[PDB]
Amino acid sequence: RCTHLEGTTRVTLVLELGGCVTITAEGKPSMDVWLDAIYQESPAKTREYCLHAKLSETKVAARCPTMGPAVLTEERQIGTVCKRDQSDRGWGNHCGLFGKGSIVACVKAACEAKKKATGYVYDANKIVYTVKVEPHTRKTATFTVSSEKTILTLGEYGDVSLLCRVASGVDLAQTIILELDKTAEHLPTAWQVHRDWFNDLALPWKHDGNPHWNNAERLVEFGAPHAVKMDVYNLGDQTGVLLRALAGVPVAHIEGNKYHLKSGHVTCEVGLEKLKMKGLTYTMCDKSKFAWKRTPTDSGHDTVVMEVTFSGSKPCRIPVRAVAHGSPDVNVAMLITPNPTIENDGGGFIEMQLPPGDNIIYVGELSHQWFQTGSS
Amino acid sequence: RCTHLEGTTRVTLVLELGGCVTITAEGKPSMDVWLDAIYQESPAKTREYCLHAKLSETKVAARCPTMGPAVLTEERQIGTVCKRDQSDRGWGNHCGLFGKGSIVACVKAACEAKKKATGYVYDANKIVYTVKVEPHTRKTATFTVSSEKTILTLGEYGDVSLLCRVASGVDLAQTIILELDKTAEHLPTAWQVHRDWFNDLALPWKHDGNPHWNNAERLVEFGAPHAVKMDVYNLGDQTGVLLRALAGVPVAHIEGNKYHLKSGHVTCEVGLEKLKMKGLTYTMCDKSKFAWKRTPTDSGHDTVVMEVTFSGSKPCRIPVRAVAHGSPDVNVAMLITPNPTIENDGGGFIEMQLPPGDNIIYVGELSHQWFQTGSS
Repeated sequence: RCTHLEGTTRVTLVLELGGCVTITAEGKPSMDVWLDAIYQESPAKTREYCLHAKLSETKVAARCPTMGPAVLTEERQIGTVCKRDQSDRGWGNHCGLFGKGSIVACVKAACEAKKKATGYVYDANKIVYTVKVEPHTRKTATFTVSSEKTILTLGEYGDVSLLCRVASGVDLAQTIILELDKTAEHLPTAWQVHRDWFNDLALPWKHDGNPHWNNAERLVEFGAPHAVKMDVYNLGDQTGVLLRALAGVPVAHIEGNKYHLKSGHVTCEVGLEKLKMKGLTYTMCDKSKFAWKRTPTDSGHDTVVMEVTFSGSKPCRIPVRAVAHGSPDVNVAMLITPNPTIENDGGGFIEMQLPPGDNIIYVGELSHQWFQTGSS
Repeated sequence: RCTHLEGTTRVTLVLELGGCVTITAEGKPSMDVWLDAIYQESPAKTREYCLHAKLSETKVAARCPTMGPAVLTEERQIGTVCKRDQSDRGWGNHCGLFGKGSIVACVKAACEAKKKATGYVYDANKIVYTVKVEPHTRKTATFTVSSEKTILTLGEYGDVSLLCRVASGVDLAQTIILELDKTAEHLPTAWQVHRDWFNDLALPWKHDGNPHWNNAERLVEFGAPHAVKMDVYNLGDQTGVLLRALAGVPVAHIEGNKYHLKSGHVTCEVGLEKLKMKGLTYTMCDKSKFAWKRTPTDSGHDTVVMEVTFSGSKPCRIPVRAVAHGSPDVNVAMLITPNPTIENDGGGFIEMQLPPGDNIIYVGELSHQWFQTGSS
């Protein structure tokens, strides 16, 4: 989704992620600046939620309705879920006093492999921004909060200054990359969610490395007790629940160590007074020896694009122009490619804006017509 | 949860499932009637929902923004999920006309093994009821809608007539047993849910045997397309979702072919004029040669229970009585065990109601005191 930005010597841009900006000044080469990616490498873990429990064999203890308290070894340990209630005992048991007794049911909870959900948070002091200037509608500039000014030496075009204010997006406090462990299936991984949401999840969690699990009763549920017994059940794989919650929330991307934001912008102050044209020593190309490689067609982003073959004298400068019907002697071609030059290796593609109506585009002598639709 | 039902010759009962009813008439032996189970063997399947999808390798086709329609072999087949939209093509592709193109992404959907959820429905004409009379606070009587009257020959006690009106519970139209396939874990199976709910589930389903799956887009979701590609994702195992929905809904029980209801009642017209006592030819036991096997203790269900050892002449009839303090010569023992007789094999357990206050219970000469708490 490019945006054009037609001269003075300084420009201010808001480069949003996934956004192209073709800046073009009178008498200067046009160039494409676009915030490529905002990332942080190996951020800090906050929590690891468990999407699927894994329960040991249940241990149940129980005693009579007046004296005996029920005790177990899974009691007073770490990493177990326990519960205790009525038991409705009597003489059918070996519990001679009729009445309501004491139970306890305990299960050692653990988390099954590859069923973690890890949450990573962002430190602004450690985030990197990529800007990537390129000519005629490539070099990369890395920015941090701590370094936000860089001079790019665009080969044989000149020098471009970039002072890119790091405008943090969602407050990097609020932001969490949610990464699932790579289940063998083909399902998404690493959404970008809000911290206040991520911490408010009804799933067993812990801290990175902590050998035991917190709030494991959220995936374990017990049954009614029968005088010596009480059933314990697992609530099964929660991956479906989480994917339901994460419906439509966009998937953030990860290149190994690099964790990406899918939000945020950067405000760059592009200084373009040190850059030069492609070259004006060139003699004009033979006005006749052209042909169309590709007809003038819509750029899609409101300009007109085309490519031409030149079967004559190599490096030279192209005589591009356009006319509006009725005034054949005024030029209406507003070239986005400012000085199209056909070169040794090849190339020589032309882009221009045209006023609405019928126009005739002349590349030397090669003519072709275009209808630039009215504003819409 | 027994209920006592203290004479005439006919009784009407509402026996609810999980409910004991101790019917006792003057001069007749007391007996326990209880609806044991309501079931139907191998009922009809309605639907099989899929809790976890299983997607083939995606096939993606795409063509240019003016002419080419996108087609595939997974199109015009059965058991696939497909979708098609914009594609934003141009010259970076091999798609020379700039503009928005045509896509299609198709995946063969199947259901993973042991991830079915089957729904069984009840035909009233095929449901069986069990009633199970037994003496002194065992024989089984089977009832259907089509046969609802049976004479039980309680050995040496007599004959009991049972006319049990089959009062269908939840309209067996509305009722569905939900059975999960036996996942290796220890998790519940076979809830009893309502049909209007069971059919309103956002899961892929089919009919018993149907080789392909309906509405498989409910577990499959696609991504944004990039000019030749468009990602397809699985929503993972839904077992967690269903167990969340089924939180607290009681688990119905299954004995192989037998599927159980956990609701419903039966209205039985117990006829008890053909049953006789344990035996009154017996000479009274030696009023002295007794001892307590188990002290008079609360029945829990508002009566008093006890057991006695007799070290003397075998089969005989026990002289049980009770007195309220202040009137030592009136009998207040309201025996639920009407004619306690100590027998050869053993036994001879006594149950009685007592008026509130201090009472003294006399088994022959063996005395023991009891405090029957006031009404509460």
